[PDB]
Amino acid sequence: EVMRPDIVIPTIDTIKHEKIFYDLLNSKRGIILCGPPGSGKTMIMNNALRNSSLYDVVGINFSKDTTTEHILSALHRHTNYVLTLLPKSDIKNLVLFCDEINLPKLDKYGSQNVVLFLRQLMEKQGFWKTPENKWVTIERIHIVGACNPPTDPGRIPMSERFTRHAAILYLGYPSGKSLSQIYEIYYKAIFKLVPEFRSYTEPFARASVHLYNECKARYSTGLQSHYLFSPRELTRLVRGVYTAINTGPRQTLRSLIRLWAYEAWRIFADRLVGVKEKNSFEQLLYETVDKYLPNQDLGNISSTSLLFSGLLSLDFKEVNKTDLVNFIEERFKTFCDEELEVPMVIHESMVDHILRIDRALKQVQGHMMLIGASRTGKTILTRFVAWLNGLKIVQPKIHRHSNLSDFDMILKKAISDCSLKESRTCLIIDESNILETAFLERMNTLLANADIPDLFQGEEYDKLLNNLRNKTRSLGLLLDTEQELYDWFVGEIAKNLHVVFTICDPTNNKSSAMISSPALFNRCIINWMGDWDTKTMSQVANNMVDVVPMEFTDFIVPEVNKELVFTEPIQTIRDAVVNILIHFDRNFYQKMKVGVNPRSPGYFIDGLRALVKLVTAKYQDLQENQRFVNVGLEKLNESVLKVNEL
Amino acid sequence: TSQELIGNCIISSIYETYFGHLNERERGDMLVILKRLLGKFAVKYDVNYRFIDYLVTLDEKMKWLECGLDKNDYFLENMSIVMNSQDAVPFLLDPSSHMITVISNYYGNKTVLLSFLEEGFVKRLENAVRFGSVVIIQDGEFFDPIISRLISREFNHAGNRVTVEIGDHEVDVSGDFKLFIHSCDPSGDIPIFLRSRVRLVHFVTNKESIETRIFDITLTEENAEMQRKREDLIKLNTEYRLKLKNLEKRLLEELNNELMVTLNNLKKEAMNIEKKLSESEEFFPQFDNLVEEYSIIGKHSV
Amino acid sequence: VLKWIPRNLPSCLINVESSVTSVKLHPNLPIVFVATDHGKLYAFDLFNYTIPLASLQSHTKAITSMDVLFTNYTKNYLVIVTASKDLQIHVFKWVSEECKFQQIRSLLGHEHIVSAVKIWQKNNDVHIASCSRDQTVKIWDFHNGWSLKTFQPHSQWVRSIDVLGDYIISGSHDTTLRLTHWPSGNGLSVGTGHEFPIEKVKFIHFIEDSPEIRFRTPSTDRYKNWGMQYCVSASRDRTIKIWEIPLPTLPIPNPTDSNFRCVLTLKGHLSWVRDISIRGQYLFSCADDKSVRCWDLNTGQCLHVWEKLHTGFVNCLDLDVDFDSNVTPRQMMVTGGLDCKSNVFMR
Ligand SMILES: Nc1ncnc2c1ncn2[C@@H]1O[C@H](COP(=O)(O)OP(=O)(O)O)[C@@H](O)[C@H]1O
Ligand SMILES: Nc1ncnc2c1ncn2[C@@H]1O[C@H](COP(=O)(O)OP(=O)(O)O)[C@@H](O)[C@H]1O
Ligand SMILES: [Mg+2]
Repeated sequence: EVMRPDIVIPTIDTIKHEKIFYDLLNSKRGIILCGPPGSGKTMIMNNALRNSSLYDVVGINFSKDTTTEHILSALHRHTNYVLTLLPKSDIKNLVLFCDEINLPKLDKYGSQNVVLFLRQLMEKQGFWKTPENKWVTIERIHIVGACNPPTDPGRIPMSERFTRHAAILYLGYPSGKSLSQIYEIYYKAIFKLVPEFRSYTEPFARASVHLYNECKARYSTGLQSHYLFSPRELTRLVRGVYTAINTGPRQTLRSLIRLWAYEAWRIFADRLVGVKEKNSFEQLLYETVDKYLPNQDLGNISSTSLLFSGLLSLDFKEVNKTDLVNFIEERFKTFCDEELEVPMVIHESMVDHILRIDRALKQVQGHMMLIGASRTGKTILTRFVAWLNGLKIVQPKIHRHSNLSDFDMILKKAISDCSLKESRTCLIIDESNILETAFLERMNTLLANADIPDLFQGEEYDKLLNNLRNKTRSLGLLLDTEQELYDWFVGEIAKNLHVVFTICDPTNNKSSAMISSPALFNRCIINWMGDWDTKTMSQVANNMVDVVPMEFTDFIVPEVNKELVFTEPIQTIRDAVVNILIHFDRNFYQKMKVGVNPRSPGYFIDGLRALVKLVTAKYQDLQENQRFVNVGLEKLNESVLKVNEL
Repeated sequence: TSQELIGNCIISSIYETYFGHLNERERGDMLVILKRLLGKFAVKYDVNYRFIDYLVTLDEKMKWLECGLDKNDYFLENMSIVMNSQDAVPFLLDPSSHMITVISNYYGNKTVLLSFLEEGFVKRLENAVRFGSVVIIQDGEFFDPIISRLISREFNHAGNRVTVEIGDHEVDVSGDFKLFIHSCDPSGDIPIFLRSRVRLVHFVTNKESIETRIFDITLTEENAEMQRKREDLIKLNTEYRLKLKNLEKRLLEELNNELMVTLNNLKKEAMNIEKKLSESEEFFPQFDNLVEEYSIIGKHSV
Repeated sequence: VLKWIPRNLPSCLINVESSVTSVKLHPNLPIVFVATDHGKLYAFDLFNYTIPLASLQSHTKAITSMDVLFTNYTKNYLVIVTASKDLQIHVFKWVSEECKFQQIRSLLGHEHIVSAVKIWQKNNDVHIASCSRDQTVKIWDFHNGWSLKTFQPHSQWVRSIDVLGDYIISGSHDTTLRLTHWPSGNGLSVGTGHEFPIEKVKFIHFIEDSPEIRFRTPSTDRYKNWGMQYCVSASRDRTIKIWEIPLPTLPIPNPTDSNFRCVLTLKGHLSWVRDISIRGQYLFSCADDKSVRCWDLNTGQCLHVWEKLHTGFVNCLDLDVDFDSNVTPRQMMVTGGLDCKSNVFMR
């Protein structure tokens, strides 16, 4: 029951908020909940209205492009016209939950239709109908809303004329004790699967809460704009631990500690951009495990030393590095044989990125958002991973002579293939495929909810529902109501659709709005590959220059500083060549004033390939000249010996 | 000569890849720091290295200069980088839009000029890649992602033939097909997808290039005799090297299967090579003296 | 006599220069025929395996499949059909006296690489089957050397076929099995149930006499008259499934009875299963988990597992033909791995 998003552990803060929320509704007063993005406004909101014997739920989410027509249509499925507007129920009142009311944007004259409509129905107790000029009196229908603070970009500050009629509640973050209790309950539910470790539920929860607190304190927003932490990270940690325990083998204490460390690595430290920050997180994991789980026989807790994968076996267990590398090599050879062919080099970082992408793509509603330098292996790596799991890859062919119609048609085809044909789809979205803000709005609608409602309307809506009913009757499921068909359809879409976002230049404003968008940030899984470190560069260069003859001359090993050589210590000319190429790449990127921008390693790979080809050609020419002069000198020596003999 | 092959290959490959989009001062600074890095890690390079002399021959230089290329060494290096980028599609940045003529003269009638602001652009591009004609695409600032599998070379081998996916259909390729992309506005926004996967070069004229062109012009008109003498010695040395190679091949053929006449010709040729090298050894530092003499004109001009 | 089980260790080991793609057994003499990934066809003696009896390179690219047959004319010899990625199909002949390969003819016509080949004889007429990446299954004649009929049953490329009389089944990359009547050229039924592309499909053949068999016995005189009851498939989803072949209107397909239905599904492979082969009442299979498994038809559970049989993948497996009384079922089994090991199991 840990995958159900409506499961709420009742703590004292939740009960207090439910009580004051009920008291505020019963006073006939609007409610605005404002707080940090992981505070739990929607969760407490839906938990309070779900177990209510007096109020119903009208779940609507506001966007940048929102009109009063959406609100009126959402009322029409729960309200009846008798002039007076009344809910369909006779006893239960109606509550409109409007999530993210800050998202609607002002016009060119600094006002929004939706907030004024809410103010009109919330102060004058009704509204004026447009097509026949009638006043619709509302007598028992309530109204609430939730929003993030307007300090962060994307949240439009809203007029006091509307907020003066609604009581504002600030939902802060839960304290340390509350989080410890909640995830103690969560880990008890998880460890019910493993009965021999029931006594370790409390220290694991305390370790996770301390990890979240330290990660929020250290990696603040001042370093990077996407360093935003929340209890949703802890919930994703619990869900990942469950997903790994459920399909895994029998687990010991060391295996469970390493598994929790792997999940913490893949959730808290996927988005870390610096090597020093990743070292700080590794030290943090060491300190947390030492303080809260004092167990010996624990290996390295580095990212490369924690390789959990279910590809090599029938269960999610910790695989060896060499066997995994061999399996990835053979699978990639088969993939290049059966699909597009590129000359990739298998290094440790690529194996780790394959593992985390495969972990994310195996989750229900598992979307991805990959950030890094160009030519770091994101699109081809996602294609290979989707080929391993059998996901059908759909790539939008968006060019400059395109508009929202072509993108909408591509998305419609993807949705139809996902539902009507029951084929798992891995839609890979690049930042170059998004030109205007409307594409980002469509992607936000697809990610935040499980469907874009504005895509289907009228005759298209009718034929889509007819096809949906035909598909439901084809599988022998007794569904007749429109709500059952619609929520089964959005469940199928949320089950069999994976969207992978590829971002190459996060410094750019378009990619900045792509990352900072609330629907993409709170749903997708960030994976900051960034630029290549010197170890990966050394591995790639050593795997790329070992196929060419380079050791022909004597090479004197010099004396150098320890930190001026990044490759393993120099013994042959290949190590010196690799170190020279890495050093010049670093110097060139440093002296071109690139700043804190990611460094595309395309220059390095192109230089390696050009060096290999040039060394091959030059050594062939030199060997040809050597053979020619040797043959000539031997012939001349034979001739002079014959002359001296006779 | 053999002990200094790896360092020269490293320098030439780095010069081909990294230095496409740098002006002359930054090219010299990066080259001297690369030479310092080679000297630090105990790899021996050529002390008198020159990129044009090492990589391309005199025949290619004469072919480029006859086709319409400028006499500048920066433009010669850029053209050599463009013609040696067999894997990455070269990206030419011409403020004057002149190199289209040079490439057309190099490839003759096989060249086809397209643009990114056309309507039948994609269909004639598919026809050209099916036939195998050299394609030059202008207005590179408005790159259209239809050729994203031609830029990244994401081909699939359909057995005995190679195929690329353009649009919603599979089109064949040819072994002699070459793609060129042309740009005219240096301030245009090149997409990162193309920019990371092309051999971007700069045929621009900068203030350091003003200094070099000022020196070139004052050497051409102030003392033309030294310039034509150096050109004559270079051409004579190349022709004499070819003649010595031909005489060596003839002597090897004679030894394998007259001999005195061939030996006398080889000895006379070798003495002529020695005399020519001795004459040219005492003439090169005069050019360096003239460079040291014509620095104030460059400084005043810039 | 059909209850032979190989021991836990190989009887002998064979060294090859490159990866082994397909292995077949000579049905009269103890000689193996081991293909390579460099197009080379080898031949080793089971008592003298230090040096090959022959080594012929006739394919530019890697050999994809192999199937041998001993000719029965109402002179008798061996016909070895090797298929490869060099766009060609080559038909050989084994010279028993001189231990040499003498090519009879080469068969062309496919637009892409080929995957599997089969050869069978109905009544004094030898035919060679093949499947290719061009989504078309075309068969040839051994004497004429010209194509007879072709058909495209699948949207994507087929991967494995098998033959019996005038019926051809074909697994493919769109995870759908199809059984096509070759003279009619129309698919009788379509398969569904595997989540990954199919690897090897072959017909399940009946037996003459046994105490009890659940998978090779026709349950009715209608099945006996039809001559086909069940078929077995292996695919990249680590599963082996048994399909019941629906019988259409009698050949014209039945809209209400034109779909395969899975009967018994065997699981336990840690990676992709590559090749299968049925012998007696045992379903031998090899996979990519460096192992060879010995399934059982009756109980539906594995009896013997050979863990770590190879360093790399286990590409191909082959045993002797048991269903035909003309070809004796001798007690040798040879496996073929990716790690250049053609292990042979005898006695
Ligand atoms: N008291 C609590 N009990 C259980 N889970 C909680 C509690 N407080 C916060 N959470 C976790 O925090 C997350 C808040 O999610 P959500 O309500 O969507 O935040 P918001 O609505 O502010 O975006 C939930 O996923 C939940 O797992
Ligand atoms: N080991 C490697 N890791 C990453 N990229 C590599 C490796 N080896 C080669 N490449 C280069 O990466 C390119 C593919 O990058 P791609 O994934 O398309 O870039 P992006 O991640 O921006 O989509 C290939 O053209 C290849 O030259
Ligand atoms: Mg929220």
